[PDB]
Amino acid sequence: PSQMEHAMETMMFTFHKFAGDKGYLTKEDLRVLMEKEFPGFLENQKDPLAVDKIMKDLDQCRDGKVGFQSFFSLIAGLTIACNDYFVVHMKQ
Amino acid sequence: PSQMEHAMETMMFTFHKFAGDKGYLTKEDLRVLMEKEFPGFLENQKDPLAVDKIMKDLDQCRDGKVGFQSFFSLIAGLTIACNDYFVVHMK
Amino acid sequence: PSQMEHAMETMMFTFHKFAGDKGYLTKEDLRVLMEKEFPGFLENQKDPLAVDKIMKDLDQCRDGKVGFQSFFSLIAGLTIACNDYFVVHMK
Amino acid sequence: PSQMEHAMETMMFTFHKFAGDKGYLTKEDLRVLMEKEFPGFLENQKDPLAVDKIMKDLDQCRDGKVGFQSFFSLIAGLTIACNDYFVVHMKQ
Amino acid sequence: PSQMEHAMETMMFTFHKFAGDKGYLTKEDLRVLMEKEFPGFLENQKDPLAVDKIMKDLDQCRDGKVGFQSFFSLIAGLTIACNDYFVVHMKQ
Amino acid sequence: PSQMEHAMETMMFTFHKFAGDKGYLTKEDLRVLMEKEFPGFLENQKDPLAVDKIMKDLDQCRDGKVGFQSFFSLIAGLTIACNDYFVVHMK
Amino acid sequence: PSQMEHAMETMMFTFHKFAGDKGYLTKEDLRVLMEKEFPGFLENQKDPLAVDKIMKDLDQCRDGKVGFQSFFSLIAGLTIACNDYFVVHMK
Amino acid sequence: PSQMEHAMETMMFTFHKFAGDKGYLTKEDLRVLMEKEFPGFLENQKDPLAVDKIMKDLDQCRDGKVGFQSFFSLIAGLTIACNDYFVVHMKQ
Repeated sequence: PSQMEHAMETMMFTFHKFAGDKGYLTKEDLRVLMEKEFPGFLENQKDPLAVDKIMKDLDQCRDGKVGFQSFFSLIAGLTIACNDYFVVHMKQ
Repeated sequence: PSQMEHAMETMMFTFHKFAGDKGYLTKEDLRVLMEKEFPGFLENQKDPLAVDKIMKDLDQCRDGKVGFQSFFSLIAGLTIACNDYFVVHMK
Repeated sequence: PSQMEHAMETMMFTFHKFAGDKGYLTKEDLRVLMEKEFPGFLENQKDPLAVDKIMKDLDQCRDGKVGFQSFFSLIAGLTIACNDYFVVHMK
Repeated sequence: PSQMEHAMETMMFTFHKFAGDKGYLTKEDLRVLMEKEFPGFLENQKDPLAVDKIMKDLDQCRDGKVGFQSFFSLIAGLTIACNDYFVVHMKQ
Repeated sequence: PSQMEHAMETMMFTFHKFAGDKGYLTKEDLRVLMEKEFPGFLENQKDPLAVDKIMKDLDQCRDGKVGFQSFFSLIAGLTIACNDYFVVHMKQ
Repeated sequence: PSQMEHAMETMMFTFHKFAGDKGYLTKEDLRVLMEKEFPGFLENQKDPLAVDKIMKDLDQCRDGKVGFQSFFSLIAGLTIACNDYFVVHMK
Repeated sequence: PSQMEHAMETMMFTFHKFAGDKGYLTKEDLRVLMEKEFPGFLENQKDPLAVDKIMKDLDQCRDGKVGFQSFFSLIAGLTIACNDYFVVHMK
Repeated sequence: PSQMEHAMETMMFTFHKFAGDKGYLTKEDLRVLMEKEFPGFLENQKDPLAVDKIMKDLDQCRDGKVGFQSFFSLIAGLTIACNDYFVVHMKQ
C-alpha cells in the first residue's frame, strides 16, 4: 500500500511474468521484456544490438541466465539516468 | 508508455517529494520517507537508531546528504529482499 | 470497560483467529499472522527464512506448535521496540 | 493499521498518557492507571493492597519507577490469564 | 584459548560426554552427571530426591529430555549461588 | 572436586578479575573483558558500538553497573550459540 | 620489500592454503578457513548456519565455488569493521 | 594471532602510521605511503603520475581525503592483480 510498495511490487511481478516458473530471464525473455516494458529506452537509443549489449553486461556468470538482482541493476541504471535527465530539466 | 517506466518514475518522484527543492535527503528526510513509505520498517527494529547505521552506509562523503543514486541502493536492497521472500514462500 | 482491556482482547482474538479450533499456531500460521498483522515485517528482512529463526526461539518443546504465552513474547518484543523508537524520535 | 498495530499503539499511548514527560510510572501513576484501565482486574481481586503488591513485583530496581518494559510484564500476565479463562470457557 | 573459552568448552564437552549421540540427558544421565560432576552440591544438600527435584524443574516440556539450554540453567543457578557464597566470604 | 565445578569457578574468578574490589563491571570493564576473553568478538562486528547494545540489555536499572547474574546471561548466550554451532557441524 | 606487500601475500597464501590445487573454496573450505583464521567468529554467532548466508553473498554464480576476488570482499568487510572499532575505542 | 589477524593488523597500523591523528591520507601522505610500502608496484608501472592517478581514483568525494575504506580498495586492487599473476605462474 504505500506508493513505493506498489512500485516495488510492480517490478517484482513484471520480472516474474516474463521469467515464468524457471525464475530467470534468457536473452529472448529479456528481449521481449524490453520491447514491452522499456519502449522509451528502446526508441531513444537506436543500436540494432542494444539488447545484445545489455545481456552481455548483465550475464556476469556467462550462463545466459538473468536473475532478479542482475535485472535490478538494469532498472537502477535506467532509473538514475532518468533522474539525471529530470533534474537537468528543472528550470524556467 | 509502460508499467515498468511508471514504477521507475514513482521512485524518482518519491525521492524528490521528501528531498524538496534542495534535491537531497538529510537523515530526517530519510527517516520520514521510511516511516511513510515503509510503515513499520524502522519502528519494529531492535535498534531504535537503525536509521543512523543506514545513513552511514549511504552517506559516503559524510556530509549528511543523501543523493538519488544512494537512495536507489536502499530501495534495491529492500526490493531484492522482498523478491527473495516471495520466491521462497509465494511459489 | 477499558481501552487497555479492549487492546488486550484484540491480541487474544488475533491469536485464535490464526490458531483456529486447534488452539495453537504452526510455523505457517505464524508466518501468515505476520504477513497480515505486521505487513512488511518478514518481507523486508535480509533473511527470507527469518520466520524459522523466530519459530525456533518460540517453540521450546520443538513440537512445531506455538501457544499463546510464546506468541505473547513475540508481541512484547515488537511493542517494546516500537516504544523505544517512539521515545527516541517522537518526543 | 492492522488490528494488532492499533492494539500495540493503544498500549503505548496509554502508558505515555499516565507517565507524562518523565516517561515512567510512580506507584501513584500506577494506581491511577489501574483504576482507570484495569477495572475488570480491580473489581475481581479484592485485596485492599493489590496495587501495592503489583508495584513491589514490578519495581525490580527498587527505585519506585515503572518503565515500559516492566509495565509490559503486567499486561502480559493479565492477558495470558485472560486467555486461560477464555479457553476454559470454550464449551457447549 | 582464553580462560573463559576453555571453561565454556569444558561445559560443552561435559554435557556431550554424558549425553552421547542422542544429545540430550535422561533423568539417569542427569543422575550420573551430577554424582560425577557436582559432588560439592550433592554433599551439601542432603535430600534423597535432589536429582528428582532438579529433573522436574529442568524438564519444562515434560518429555524426560534435558537439552543443553535447560542444562545451562542448572549451571547458571549453581554458579550464581557459588558467587553469592564467595562474595559473602570476602572479609577480615 | 570436578571439571564442571572448576569451570564454574573460572567464570566466577573471571568476573571478579575485571570487576576488581568494586564487585561490578562498568561498560569499559565489560569491553575489556570481551577483548581479552573473547578475542575478535567485538572487533569483527559491523557495529563498533555493539558493546553499548550489550550493556543496554544487561543493565536493567540503567545505573551503568553489571553484576554477576547479568554477566552470566551474556556467557549463557555465547555458550549456547557455540553449542548450537558444534552440534550442527562437529557431529 | 615491504610490510604491506608481505601482508598482502599472507592473504593470498592463506586463500590457496585452504583452496588447495583446485584454486577455489567450497563452503566447507570457507568454514574451516574461518574456524582457523578467525577463531570464534562463526562459533559465537546466534545463527549456526551463518556461513551459508556468507556463502550466498559470495557465490554470485551459485556454483558453490568461492574465488579469490570474492574471498577478498569478506576480508575487506572484516578489516574495515576492525578498523572502525579501533578508531572509536583505541584512540 | 592467526596469520590473517596479523596481516589485517599490519594494514590497519600501516594506514594509521601514515595518516597520523587526523586519520585520513592527503595526496602527499599517499605518496609517502606508496614509496615506502608499495615499491614493487612503483618500480613496475613507470608513469611519473601514478600516485596522481590513484588519488583521483580514490578521492570519490573530491575532498582530498583518503579514508581507510577507500584505501582498502587500493589494497584490494593490488592484491587481486598480485594473485592473478601468482596463479598464471603455477606451471612446470
